[PDB]
Amino acid sequence: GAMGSMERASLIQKAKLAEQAERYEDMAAFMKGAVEKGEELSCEERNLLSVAYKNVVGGQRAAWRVLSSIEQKSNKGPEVREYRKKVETELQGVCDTVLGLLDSHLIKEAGDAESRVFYLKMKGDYYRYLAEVATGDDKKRIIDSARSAYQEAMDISKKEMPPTNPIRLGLALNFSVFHYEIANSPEEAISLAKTTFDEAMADLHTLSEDSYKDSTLIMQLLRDNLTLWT
Amino acid sequence: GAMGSMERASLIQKAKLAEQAERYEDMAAFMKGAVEKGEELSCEERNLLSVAYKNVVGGQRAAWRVLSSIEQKSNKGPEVREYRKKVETELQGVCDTVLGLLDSHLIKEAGDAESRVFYLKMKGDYYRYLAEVATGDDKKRIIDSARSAYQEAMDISKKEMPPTNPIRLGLALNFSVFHYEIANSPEEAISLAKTTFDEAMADLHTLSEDSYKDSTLIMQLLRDNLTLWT
Amino acid sequence: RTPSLPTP
Amino acid sequence: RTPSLPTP
Ligand SMILES: *Cc1ccc(-n2ccnc2-c2ccc(C)cc2)cc1Br
Ligand SMILES: *Cc1ccc(-n2ccnc2-c2ccc(C)cc2)cc1Br
Repeated sequence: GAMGSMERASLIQKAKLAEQAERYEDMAAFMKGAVEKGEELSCEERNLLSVAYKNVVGGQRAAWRVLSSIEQKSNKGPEVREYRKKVETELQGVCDTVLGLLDSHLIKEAGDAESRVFYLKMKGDYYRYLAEVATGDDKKRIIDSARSAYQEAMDISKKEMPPTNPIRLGLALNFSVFHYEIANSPEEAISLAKTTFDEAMADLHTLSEDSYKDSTLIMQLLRDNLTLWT
Repeated sequence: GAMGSMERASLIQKAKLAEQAERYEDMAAFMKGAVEKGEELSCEERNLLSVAYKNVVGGQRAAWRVLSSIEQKSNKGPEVREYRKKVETELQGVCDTVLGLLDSHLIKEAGDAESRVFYLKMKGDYYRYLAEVATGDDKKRIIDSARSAYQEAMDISKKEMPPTNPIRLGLALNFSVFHYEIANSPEEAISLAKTTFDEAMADLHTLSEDSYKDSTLIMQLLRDNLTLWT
Repeated sequence: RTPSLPTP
Repeated sequence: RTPSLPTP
């Protein structure tokens, strides 16, 4: 509703300004407005959407963890639990908003492999965040929703993108984190990270200097996780 | 209104939790709720109020400056100006909220010199922030409101507090910044900072180790400004 | 927790 | 701009 009266181009322009100003809540609201205009997003626009929401939820997740840790150490009255709950609900709300944009209608209109993989990666990531705070049975269906999104993205990426494609690499990095941190599957995590690294290494020779820089940055983050996990 | 149903003690407890979680907007809302309970604030509570709002407005001010700089370099369509205006209005709103708490009724009920100086310092600081974004004639009355608040605080502090008192030192630091950055009075700024530093130096011998640490920290910040200004 | 992808 | 007082 709220951005309904602003031009799509103005929303994108303002999202970029908000990024420069480190006003990520505003950035996210601008990009939501832009998505709700109903047109497909370009590559640059998808990146703006992703940056905005990653910063918003990243703050929320960091606060949630601080509060959860205090709550665990308490096990005073109801305040820590209440405030943890408040932050958790706000986080769930942001995740639901993102998931709702993906479902209405970014994924369904995404035909090119790069756009489709991008959005399905996002869908996995935001179900993963919901999983981090979920408890019990809804927890299982949330975890399976994340897994299903990542798996669909992986299947498309393997068929349609080079092993060095940054989106493909990032997806593999995040799905490997899903396996290690959420699914209790450290061996799958390690396998995925190693195979992804090795297949990218083998394709580096095909890259220009600028593409090489991007691919190798992500490869280093895969290696960093492998180091931590072994 | 919004925190009206929560216990004062719960509000303070949650403000501390929000500080730990780096959730300063929440912190500020909790402390506003606590002030609106109508009781005086303790020393610790005053510090929580101040930390909360300084972080909120500090983010806004940083964003405003980024946007103002882009706007100045533009001198495209109305978007930069519009978004700068949006951030500016939000900032003015926070400042007005703080000033409204001070006026209803923190200053009037503050009898002890330390509490009164604390609140009048705050009043100066928040009129100073309003001055940073003001243009023309309201600008003059805003600047005079800041000046008047700082001056009243200085007069009380000189009569009632030692020259090493951290509140007294901080007030002098901020009033000196007011002179340099807002009032176009660099010589007054330098004078105030030097005299404050020298009078504190002369009283350090009276201090315990813990008090010494706090006083000397602020003295170093006065010196740092004097270095920048000369 | 393990690091996931940062922003570009 | 000149630095003012930081938080304690
Ligand atoms: C999920 C995802 C993966 C890759 C990128 N991306 C596009 C262009 N460059 C990158 C990149 C490069 C290096 C690093 C460390 C991260 C991202 C965007 C996204 Br949302
Ligand atoms: C305005 C103001 C001044 C001083 C303090 N304060 C109280 C106790 N300790 C401090 C302090 C000490 C060192 C530094 C660098 C800042 C503040 C609080 C406040 Br709001």
